[PDB]
Amino acid sequence: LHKEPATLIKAIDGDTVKLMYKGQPMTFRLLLVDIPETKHPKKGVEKYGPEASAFTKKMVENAKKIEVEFDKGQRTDKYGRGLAYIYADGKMVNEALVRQGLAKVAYVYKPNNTHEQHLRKSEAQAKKEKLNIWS
Repeated sequence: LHKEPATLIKAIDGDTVKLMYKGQPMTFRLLLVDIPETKHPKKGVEKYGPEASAFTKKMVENAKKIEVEFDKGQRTDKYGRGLAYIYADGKMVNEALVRQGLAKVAYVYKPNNTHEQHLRKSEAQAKKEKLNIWS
């Protein structure tokens, strides 16, 4: 895989960020993670949703640079959102959320599963530390 540059447009939720990618605006869904959401009439604002959303927001707004990394499979989902690992100054946002207990590792769809073990390791540590969602 490779990283490519992108420019932040807007953080939307814990697991959605709008980016300028190759001169086009696009909505990105973070691969392999489920975050509590702020948006969904079903439940409204889930617990840790505001926290997860603020965490992602701070991390990308304060970055020197943002990079996107597509996986080996489908690069868009059925809603037209890009499917990618997002990096802020070299640090993967998807992993940072899971490491802090602000996200769980999603149901995995091969072949979009390249960083799955790495994330699951971070998830086990957050659970071990009983952080946030695991507290």
